[PDB]
Amino acid sequence: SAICRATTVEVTLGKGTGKMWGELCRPAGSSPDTVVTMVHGATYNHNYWDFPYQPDKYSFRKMLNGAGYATFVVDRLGTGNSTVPPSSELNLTVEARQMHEVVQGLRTGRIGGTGFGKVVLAGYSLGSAVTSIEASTFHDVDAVLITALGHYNNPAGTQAIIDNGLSPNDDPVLKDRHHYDDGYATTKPGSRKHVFYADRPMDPGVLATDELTKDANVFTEAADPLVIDPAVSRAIDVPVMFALGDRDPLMCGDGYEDCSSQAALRAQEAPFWTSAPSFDVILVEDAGHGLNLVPNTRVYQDASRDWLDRVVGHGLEHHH
Repeated sequence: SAICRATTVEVTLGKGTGKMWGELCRPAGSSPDTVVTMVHGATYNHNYWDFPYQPDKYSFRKMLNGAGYATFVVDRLGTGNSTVPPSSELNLTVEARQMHEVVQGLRTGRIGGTGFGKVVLAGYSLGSAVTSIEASTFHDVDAVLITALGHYNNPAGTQAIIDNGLSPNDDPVLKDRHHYDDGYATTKPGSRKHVFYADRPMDPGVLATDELTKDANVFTEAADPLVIDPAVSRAIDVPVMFALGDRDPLMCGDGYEDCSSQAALRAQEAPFWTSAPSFDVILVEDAGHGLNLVPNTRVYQDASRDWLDRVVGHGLEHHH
């Protein structure tokens, strides 16, 4: 049971700045040299990476602390407790530069006081695109965790989200937070089960908690050619882990992302990660888009932890 402090970070936004909310946690009675920064995907916020239902099972953040890593989870601008600007001011490039400012903040100690020797950047859905752009542009991270985002997507899956899209102003969870402009969307109540989790077995408590902790996105970001541009990923020169669910409705399918086997998936993605000194791949069985939220999520947590231990470590070991 971990020691945590929330803050806001001033971050570049258009001509001026905006506020990004984040939470820094350390394991209790320790001070790690590695911090893992986690970037959520579209229609999520920080809750995805620190899930408040059965956290000993579903909280990735908590698992990391328990493994001796420091963690920093953020609400992206437009979401959560962060600034909600006009949507025209937000795009992936802008958001990547904001993450770059968070990474620097963590390295220098401006965020969290201690300063961190190693910084791992972890992403999910379009969070992974932000993560990739950041690492590709600024080269100031020691490793990169890419989840739920491949270079081929399933257009029918994409289109299915759009069919279940709606303004946060007509959504019961988000109605009363802000008057959102026309560039914001979220998902229809009850739809996430299908369009994200592919109706695969999940705890009802998880589905409900996910629906209650959902959020808005700036939807034009999904159409940004940078999401799948090979120039972004091929330029990344630190260790990469790539994780994907074998029932992921947004990626997987005949002629799209190859979820037939872990090896086949690696073979298909490898050409896109040519500067990476290592490229690890995990294909999670019976899992849709949300890897943190599935019943067999521990397999994925364990593989991620093992990878971190192998490739950066946490700064508390005595090992060789």
